Amino acid sequence: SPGIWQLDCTHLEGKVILVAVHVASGYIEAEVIPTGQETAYFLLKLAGRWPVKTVHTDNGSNFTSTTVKAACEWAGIKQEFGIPEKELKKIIGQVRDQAEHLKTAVQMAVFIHNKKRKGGYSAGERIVDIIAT
Amino acid sequence: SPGIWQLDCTHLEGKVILVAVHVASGYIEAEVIPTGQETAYFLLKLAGRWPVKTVHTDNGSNFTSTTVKAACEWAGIKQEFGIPEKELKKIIGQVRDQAEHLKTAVQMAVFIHNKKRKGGYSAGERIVDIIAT
Ligand SMILES: Cc1ccc2oc(C#Cc3cccs3)c([C@@H](C(=O)O)C(C)C)c2c1
Ligand SMILES: Cc1ccc2oc(C#Cc3cccs3)c([C@@H](C(=O)O)C(C)C)c2c1
Repeated sequence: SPGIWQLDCTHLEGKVILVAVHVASGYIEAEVIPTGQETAYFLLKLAGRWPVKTVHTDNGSNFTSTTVKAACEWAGIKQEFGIPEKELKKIIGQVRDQAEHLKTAVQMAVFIHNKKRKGGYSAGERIVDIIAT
Repeated sequence: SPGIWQLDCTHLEGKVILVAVHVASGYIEAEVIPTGQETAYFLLKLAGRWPVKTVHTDNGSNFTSTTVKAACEWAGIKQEFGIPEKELKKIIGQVRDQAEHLKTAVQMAVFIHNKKRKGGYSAGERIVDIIAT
């Protein structure tokens, strides 16, 4: 559906990368964070940009953050357990020597992930096509 | 056109709020920053999320940041001078007592700005409709 996202944690250079995948398109947003506060904020910003209706996670961590819960309540996000990111670290590796900070290489890699084609449609075209329909 | 943005600086509680408006839709992204580094990063993240082709500013500040220029070069953004945000501070004022940090109230206000209708279409529906067409 248009508003189903999967949320996960990956790691590089001792830092946490928050990764939201729009399931039907493969579209991603990611951010390097230092906590629940950061995830709540990331979710609130993602919800003002796109239709975010259900967020899937793989474990119980996000069900225990009183601050994730308030962000979800505010923005009208349902959390669901049991989801309906090596590529991401692949493209970070392709670009890492183009940027001084990890966070910059992440955003360069999101850019490439979302803009490239698999002829055909990019994840960026795909999420907009799904939301238009 | 689908990729024309206007970029501006507003201020509240001694902090700088970076505001990108998609011109044809009224869609906004904003972020509280402490510099050119922050604007470059904000622009790179905005360009991986949407078609960003031309960014208009009102003064000369952004034409002097060697780091804005490299972000623009990387992502394929043209800077243009001479643009082709009280509402934003209105909705921050409506919500400010709902959040501890300014940055949270900003994102709450972006959420409302982008999701509300003027019957009719929200700025969020409008930017997706323009990009689909
Ligand atoms: C090409 C390009 C595009 C966008 C970019 O955004 C940032 C940034 C930033 C930060 C904000 C707050 C703490 S770090 C950069 C840096 C980098 O390469 O890491 C810059 C020092 C050259 C960057 C380079
Ligand atoms: C309802 C709701 C939604 C999303 C939210 O995201 C954040 C955050 C954060 C930060 C990350 C890094 C430095 S501060 C909050 C806070 C707030 O109200 O200011 C929280 C202390 C309650 C918040 C509240």
